[PDB]
Amino acid sequence: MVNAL
Amino acid sequence: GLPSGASIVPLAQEHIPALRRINSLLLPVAYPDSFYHKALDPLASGLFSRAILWQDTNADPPKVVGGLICRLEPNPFLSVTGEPTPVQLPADQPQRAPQAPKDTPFHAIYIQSLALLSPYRSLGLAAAALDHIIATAAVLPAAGSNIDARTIYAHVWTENEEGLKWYESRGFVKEGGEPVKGYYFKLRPDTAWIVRRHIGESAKLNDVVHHHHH
Ligand SMILES: *C(=O)CSCCNC(=O)CCNC(=O)[C@H](O)C(C)(C)COP(=O)(O)OP(=O)(O)OC[C@H]1O[C@@H](n2cnc3c(N)ncnc32)[C@H](O)[C@@H]1OP(=O)(O)O
Repeated sequence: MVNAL
Repeated sequence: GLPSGASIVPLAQEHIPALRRINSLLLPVAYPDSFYHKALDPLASGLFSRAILWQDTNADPPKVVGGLICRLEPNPFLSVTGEPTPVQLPADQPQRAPQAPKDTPFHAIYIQSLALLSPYRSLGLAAAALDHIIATAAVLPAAGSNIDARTIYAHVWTENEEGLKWYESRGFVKEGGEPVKGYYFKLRPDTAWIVRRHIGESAKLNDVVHHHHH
């Protein structure tokens, strides 16, 4: 799960 | 062998609404629409991304039950001559990917999102999607690609034991000795492990872990 950047 | 009714395909526009719903149900980071548009761009996240489809009966159109959205990047785990190296995590840029060496010839595949609805779990579907990605990376050079994907990696929230267990079972290792602080903007805790698996011509390095970083 990548961050929302 | 895939269970009857399952298929794995390159992620396409028709799968996005459903995969976005699945991610919204299973991953506690809200992604903006741009994330899903980039997942369709072969130059952004539109090469290694995969949909996991299910048909209950042969009369049903296959429906999305899970997927992996992935992005190609310069490889941040290897030197420009292929040695395993500790990762570089600039302290002012924790929400950014680990920094790769300038002008490296090696690539990494970054898994941005992984999700599978619970009725379809424990059937090897996500593992099969991962294997399809790895096999795609292996055959791309023979097809004339300049992509040399030597590692697959992801961030895993430190509270997500389900995900951590899956990545460990697939041969990934935690890299850097500690999770990334301040990785997530709104989630509490905001920490995430970097997990990585070396593949292809670098697969022999998979067991070489650095328990520190730069
Ligand atoms: C950022 O997005 C990265 S971190 C976020 C990860 N996602 C997440 O947490 C969302 C919610 N959870 C899930 O979606 C789900 O729990 C997964 C996708 C993380 C894992 O789902 P599964 O556990 O069902 O994983 P699969 O790979 O689909 O199945 C693996 C298990 O299936 C059995 N099996 C049967 N044949 C197999 C073959 N050929 N190869 C491997 N495994 C096979 C096994 O029982 C296997 O169990 P393991 O314990 O080996 O995983």
